[PDB]
Amino acid sequence: VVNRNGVLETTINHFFSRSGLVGVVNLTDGTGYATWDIDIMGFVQLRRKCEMFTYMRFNAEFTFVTTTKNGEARPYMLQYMYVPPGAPKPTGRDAFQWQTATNPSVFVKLTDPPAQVSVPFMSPASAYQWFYDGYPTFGQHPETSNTTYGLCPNNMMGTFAVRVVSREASQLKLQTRVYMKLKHVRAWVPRPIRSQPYLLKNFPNYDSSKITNSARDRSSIKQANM
Amino acid sequence: VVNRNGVLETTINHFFSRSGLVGVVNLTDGTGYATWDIDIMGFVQLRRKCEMFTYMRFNAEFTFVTTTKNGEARPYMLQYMYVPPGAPKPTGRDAFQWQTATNPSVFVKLTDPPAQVSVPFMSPASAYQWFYDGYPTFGQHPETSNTTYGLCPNNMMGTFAVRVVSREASQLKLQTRVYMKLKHVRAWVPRPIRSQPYLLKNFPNYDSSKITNSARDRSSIKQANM
Amino acid sequence: VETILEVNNTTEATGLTRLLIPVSSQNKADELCAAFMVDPGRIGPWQSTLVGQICRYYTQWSGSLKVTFMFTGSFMATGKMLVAYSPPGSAQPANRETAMLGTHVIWDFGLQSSVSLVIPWISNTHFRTAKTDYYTAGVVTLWYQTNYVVPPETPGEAYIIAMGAAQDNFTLKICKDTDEVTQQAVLQ
Amino acid sequence: ANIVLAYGEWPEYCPDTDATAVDKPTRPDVSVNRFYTLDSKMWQENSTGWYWKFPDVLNKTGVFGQNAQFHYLYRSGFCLHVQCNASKFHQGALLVAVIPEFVIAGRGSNTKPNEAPHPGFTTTFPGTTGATFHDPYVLDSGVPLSQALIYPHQWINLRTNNCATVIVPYINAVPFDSAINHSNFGLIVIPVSPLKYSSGATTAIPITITIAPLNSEFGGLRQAVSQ
Amino acid sequence: ANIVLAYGEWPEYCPDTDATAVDKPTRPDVSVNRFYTLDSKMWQENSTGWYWKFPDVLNKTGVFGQNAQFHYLYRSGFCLHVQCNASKFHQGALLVAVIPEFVIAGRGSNTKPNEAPHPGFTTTFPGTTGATFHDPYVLDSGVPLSQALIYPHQWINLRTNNCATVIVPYINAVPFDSAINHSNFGLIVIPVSPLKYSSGATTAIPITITIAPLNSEFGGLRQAVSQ
Repeated sequence: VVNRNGVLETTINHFFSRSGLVGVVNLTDGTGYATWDIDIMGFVQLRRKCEMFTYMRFNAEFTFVTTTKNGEARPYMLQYMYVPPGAPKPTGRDAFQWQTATNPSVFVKLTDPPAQVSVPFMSPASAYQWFYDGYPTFGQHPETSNTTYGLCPNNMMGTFAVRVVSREASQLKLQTRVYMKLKHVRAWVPRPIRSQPYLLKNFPNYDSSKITNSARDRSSIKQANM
Repeated sequence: VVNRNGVLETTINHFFSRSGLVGVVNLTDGTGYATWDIDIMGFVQLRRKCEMFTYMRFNAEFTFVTTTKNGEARPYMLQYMYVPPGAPKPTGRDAFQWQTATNPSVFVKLTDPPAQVSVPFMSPASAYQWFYDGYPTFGQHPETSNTTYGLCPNNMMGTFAVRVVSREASQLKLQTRVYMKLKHVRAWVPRPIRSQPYLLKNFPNYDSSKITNSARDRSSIKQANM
Repeated sequence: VETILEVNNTTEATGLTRLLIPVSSQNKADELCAAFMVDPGRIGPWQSTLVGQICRYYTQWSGSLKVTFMFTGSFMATGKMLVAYSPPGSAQPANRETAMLGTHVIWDFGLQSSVSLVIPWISNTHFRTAKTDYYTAGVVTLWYQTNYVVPPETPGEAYIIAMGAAQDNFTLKICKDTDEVTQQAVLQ
Repeated sequence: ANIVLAYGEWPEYCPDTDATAVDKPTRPDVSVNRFYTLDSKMWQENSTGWYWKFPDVLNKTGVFGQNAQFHYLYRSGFCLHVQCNASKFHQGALLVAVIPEFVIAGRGSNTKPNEAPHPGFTTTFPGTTGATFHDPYVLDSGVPLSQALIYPHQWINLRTNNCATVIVPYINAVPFDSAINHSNFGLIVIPVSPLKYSSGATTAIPITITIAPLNSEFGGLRQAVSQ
Repeated sequence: ANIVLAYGEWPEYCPDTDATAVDKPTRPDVSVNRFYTLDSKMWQENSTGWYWKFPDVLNKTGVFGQNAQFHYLYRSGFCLHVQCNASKFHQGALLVAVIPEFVIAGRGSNTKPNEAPHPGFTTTFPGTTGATFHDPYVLDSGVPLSQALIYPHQWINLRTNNCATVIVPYINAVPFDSAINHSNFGLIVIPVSPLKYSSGATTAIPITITIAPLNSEFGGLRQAVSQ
């Protein structure tokens, strides 16, 4: 029929290249610092999209949007530090970890536009995989309180610390939201898209006592209501 | 006479390429979010210009100008989300819709310049049409309370939601004005320009008990006053 | 990729039986077996398929569709069926005489177990919106063309599995957040 | 007089590169492409005008009607011929015009859309008999009559001619459409100059409409539905 | 099995040099050239057979029916498909045959034509439901069944096949004909070998007919008459 409709929107890169909420970090500055374990299966909207495939390799872009409880934007200085695995974790608002000499950091004001950085593919394996069928250790693997059955140690990427650069306590209750965008993406082994509600961040558990049907019920098979 | 006067100003693109008031959205943040159904026949100045033609195809540019009741510009963060048809509508200031992972969004401060984005031609038909003579359904079409006689389902383009990105209630009364500019325009089937006052946003109704004359009255046909 | 439809999406069926359409011997002739809507983003059987789930991520869709029917019974049972797609304009057809005026396939059982019905994309606009009246594409119905005939010492009931998919000319337009996830807190 | 070609374009079949639905359409082309005559209207001294919404006037007459209510998609152009004759001592003038997407407006002063008046179905889709104008001056839609010369149109001036013919192609935003749900255009006949004569002249002046649907295409065959 | 081409000839449009009426005929050709399914018949242990007179079975269904009762002259060929299936433990045989000019004979012993019995209209022109045979042995016409193999025919032997298909051209002494007044041929289905099975086997055996009118021509357009 000489069809000219357009199929470019259906590619993986255009499907995955849009920022989405990944993390929320709460700071009291009453401790003086907050930390967050980088793990992006905490929110369901990005999790459902990412778990349609078994293997995924991509670069990322992280944006940080920080506000207060009331929403004001008073001018303060904040330090964002990325602490890779192994490196010491900051212990106070003035500890020796905050003089970052090899670690990357971003100094940003609360009145500034949201901060934005680029991150490469950082896995010791060849791709990030969300499903790892096995244990990361030779052992006995007890049959009651199992855990460690879906660790995938190839996915552990360190922590994110945030502090208020100040002489003393600033008495500021802050909330920073971390938005991630996928760039230069490749994917392998598509899987069924989850139908059951999520329960845990790191496990695929579902409520067996309450299973939801994948299609809404209708009165009879001879109607066309549902 | 060798006339060199210039006619470029009279083209459709130069006639239609100027921002105009399209929408006004009021937020109380006392709910915590506001929504607006995208429909641009709510204000008469752009409506009269757009209804001089039957069919119109164009791209658009949307600008958002947000202020308070007194007019102050205190620094807060706002999220603008576009929710296409079918997608869930946000239910609270902290609901799961606001972690936009496939939907487009703009985070903007009240102290920032007005936000500005570009929008393509998004209709399932080949052009937007303001006059649709018929009903979008096979049925009985009752003769008393009719409605649905000018739906034009090819023109339904989703909603716009706005919220204050904050930990809790910010107690801010906001008003955001949406200005639209037409770009890369084409038009078909010119029509008479409306003479009667407008009454409804989606219907062409007019007051039959009070019809206004298209020309102002003068005393006699032999004078030249009016 | 072809994927099973939950056609038996009623209250009585739970578990795997929601994917099985029963077929037995009739004695009233020209009887109706099944019917369902052909909109992939609509609630109903298509909700259980992959193409439906992906179409729920977009605002507009276009192109033709395919439904394959696979008969499961003994080697000795046989029969014929009429599988009919009807474009919009009226309620679901009430008899096979009305249903056969649309697009249809007559399918007999044999060595080949499955048949294919192509829904051919008869629309007026280049795109359709997944419930965003002026859309919905018609209804698919499944009727007994002759009967279900079996010899003695053989079960009188069998099943049919339906499997839905897109086609070469299928395409989608305008990405959006789906409506099949729910958020209440932050751990899930 | 002459013949008006609306927008200077002849009707045609929907070509390649412009079609969306994929199936072979039907073209009867002799039993649908012919002239149909409606029952006439009595032009009187205070008649306001009449209109016909066109992909429903023929929706119940002949092989065209049977095809229209059997198929789900339709597309064609039209030829319109209005006739009215009087003696050489009669005087008057009629404007005959074709309005694409002629949406009829409700007549009332209610500003809340929930309880605002709306035309009934018959007033919107009159069928074969048409409807009469309530307010010809505002074209029953809130727009002036004087500018209806922007539409393709003709005049029947009783001292000049007695026929008006317009050839019109298919106007729509989609290549095919439903003929039961959408009326592509309306035809309006209005006496802007009243009819006058003297005693002894005939007082029964009729106005008749004859139409021909050129280049008819139908598709999406199913059962017959007409509502 | 195979497909029978009646007399080894495909259907076709009426050519030049063979036409008499001078006007352009209509050819819908997609909305009339399609498959129509009738309601089925219950084959029982003592069924005698059924028949359908063909340019009236489709005379009231669909766009074909509308064209037939709007136009005065008709001409087309047909494709006939009879379906009946049973298990591998059933046995029987059906003869399916096409009889051109199948004139039904009255059954009685009156030698004076004035008061001789005659079939009623429905028995001659059954419509969509058909009629059952009173005397299959004499073909309800005084001629033997055994020689009906001279006509184009097929067998449905339950141990061999379950379908019978005949492609038949237009047979007449005139190029065009009236479809309301003349039935060009009839289709007969008769169980010469009775249906047998054992306990536990299905007792409901249906027989279904599906037809396609290839190469349809109509002419002489006027109002719609069906009787």
